[PDB]
Amino acid sequence: TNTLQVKLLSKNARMPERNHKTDAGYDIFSAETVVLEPQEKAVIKTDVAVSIPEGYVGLLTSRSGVSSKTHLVIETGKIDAGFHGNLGINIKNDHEDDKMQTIFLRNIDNEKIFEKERHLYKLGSYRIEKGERIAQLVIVPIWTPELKQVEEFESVSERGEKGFGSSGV
Amino acid sequence: TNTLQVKLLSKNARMPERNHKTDAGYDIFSAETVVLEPQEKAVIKTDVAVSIPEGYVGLLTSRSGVSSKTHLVIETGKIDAGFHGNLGINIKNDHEDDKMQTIFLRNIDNEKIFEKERHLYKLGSYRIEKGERIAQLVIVPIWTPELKQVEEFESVSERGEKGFGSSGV
Amino acid sequence: TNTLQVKLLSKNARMPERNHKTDAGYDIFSAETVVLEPQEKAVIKTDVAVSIPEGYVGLLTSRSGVSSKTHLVIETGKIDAGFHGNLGINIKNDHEDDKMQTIFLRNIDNEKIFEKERHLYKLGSYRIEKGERIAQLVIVPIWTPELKQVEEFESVSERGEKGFGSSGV
Ligand SMILES: O=c1ccn([C@H]2C[C@H](O)[C@@H](COP(=O)(O)NP(=O)(O)OP(=O)(O)O)O2)c(=O)[nH]1
Ligand SMILES: O=c1ccn([C@H]2C[C@H](O)[C@@H](COP(=O)(O)NP(=O)(O)OP(=O)(O)O)O2)c(=O)[nH]1
Ligand SMILES: O=c1ccn([C@H]2C[C@H](O)[C@@H](COP(=O)(O)NP(=O)(O)OP(=O)(O)O)O2)c(=O)[nH]1
Ligand SMILES: [Mg+2]
Ligand SMILES: [Mg+2]
Ligand SMILES: [Mg+2]
Ligand code: NI
Ligand code: NI
Ligand code: NI
Ligand code: NI
Repeated sequence: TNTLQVKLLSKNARMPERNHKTDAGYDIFSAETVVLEPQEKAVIKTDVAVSIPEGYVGLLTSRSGVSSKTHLVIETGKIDAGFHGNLGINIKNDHEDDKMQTIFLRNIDNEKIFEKERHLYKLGSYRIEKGERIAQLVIVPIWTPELKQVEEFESVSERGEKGFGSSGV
Repeated sequence: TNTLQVKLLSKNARMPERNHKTDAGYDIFSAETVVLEPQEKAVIKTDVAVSIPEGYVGLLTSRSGVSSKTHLVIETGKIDAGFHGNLGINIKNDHEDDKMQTIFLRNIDNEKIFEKERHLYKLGSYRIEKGERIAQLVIVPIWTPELKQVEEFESVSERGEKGFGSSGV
Repeated sequence: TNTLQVKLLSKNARMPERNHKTDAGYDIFSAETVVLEPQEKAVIKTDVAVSIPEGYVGLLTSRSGVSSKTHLVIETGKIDAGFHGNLGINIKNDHEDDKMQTIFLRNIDNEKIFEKERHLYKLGSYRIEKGERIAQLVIVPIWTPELKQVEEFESVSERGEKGFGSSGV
């Protein structure tokens, strides 16, 4: 089967979309408008549910555009096969709280939003509007075998136990 | 073969466990109790070694529960095939050091731990107990081809060189 | 085909290299020498272009050595199939700006670099030299199906809607 079951949970939800024909992931739309202060953490609702078949995992991960330009950090979520719940974007405004005020909010383009109302926000605060693409869903196959406890492994590897920068830099 | 060789390195080690029948990763137990101050970095030992077969990679990655609730950031580790060493959780308490004291430590549920002894900890400090699931192991297949230097690619793509938010937002 | 098309864009570019025979990723060399202050963000050029075939994604991701030892955080980039552009390492010096001076820069080994010239740098500043391996490219297969809007999914899963630490910890 070359089909994925996607369910829209609300009117605020929008169906994921792939950018180019040969692209890896389906861009994820935010279902809610959230303002994030420096160091603030949140799980942004997408109101989108998927039925990933067995033997596959969905990687709910950040986009290079938003991530490189803004301080919004998204933890790559491992969407289990059969997770029929509301996909949540595990997010954090990783900007430092230097404790000085500003009068502008910052959009996902790192640009200061222009508004007629006068407000005092914390510096580094971001606004994410409903319907904006802040994430993407890359679905990769997995290998889930039966685990086996052993005293020692049947063969020696060229790597051995070497890791964490054992080679040069 | 539908079997993975797992070796326990100590009595503090516990064998990885999959939550649901169709889930993606095997939950990783911590083999040591560590207290992490704000901004502090560590590599937490699991005392668990795996023999991943050739053509596959293990993704030693964070769990959504711990990551969304706490300031503990785990870098997704790429466990090479044949790495027979001690799996280390590349971790950081990404909480800001605002330089004010507290009398409670915070567990992996972001709750303040109750204890009879009186101590002064830094605000944002986390305690990770031995035997607690803070990570998971998702094993995905890989494609390792022979690299080839070319003057130019044989075909043009619809994407071209476009990237880093070349589409909208 | 067991071949990947790699193009070098400049004399500063170096072709990716795999550490061990059975390793997952090809180590990525930096094409430029960059000094990163605390909290500073950048996209480091590699001057290396790849032609990943359809049905695969490249994961431009951090190395365990550099990541665990330094404050340099690299966001795992999802290199689309047919992205013929300059691979950019989405990086950030996630070290806290505590606003105190130092006279040494810090290399990717977290060691203070010795130099005859006297300068005042910010504490937590890192220097990344041209030709140093700070990243790696792990290529995994993907599953890009045709999406389908449904009122409800055809079957019930044992997981259901449970997530974000629904099991224990
Ligand atoms: O979080 C991690 C990451 C890696 N590892 C192990 C698995 C892997 O085989 C090894 C190093 O992986 P990488 O090649 O990705 N990092 P690095 O290039 O720094 O190590 P080396 O120089 O030995 O390849 O360390 C962990 O135990 N935990
Ligand atoms: O770290 C990275 C991430 C991506 N890239 C490249 C590869 C990919 O094909 C392209 C953008 O990938 P994404 O679609 O995941 N991010 P975004 O949606 O912001 O870019 P676009 O809008 O062009 O799709 O940039 C890098 O060179 N380095
Ligand atoms: O960013 C995310 C991450 C996960 N999820 C969903 C998908 C997955 O099936 C579920 C939890 O995934 P994990 O098993 O990796 N984390 P955790 O172990 O904390 O949840 P549980 O205890 O329920 O397994 O939550 C999201 O919606 N967004
Ligand atoms: Mg995109
Ligand atoms: Mg789990
Ligand atoms: Mg390496
Ligand atoms: Ni800034
Ligand atoms: Ni930070
Ligand atoms: Ni807090
Ligand atoms: Ni330090």
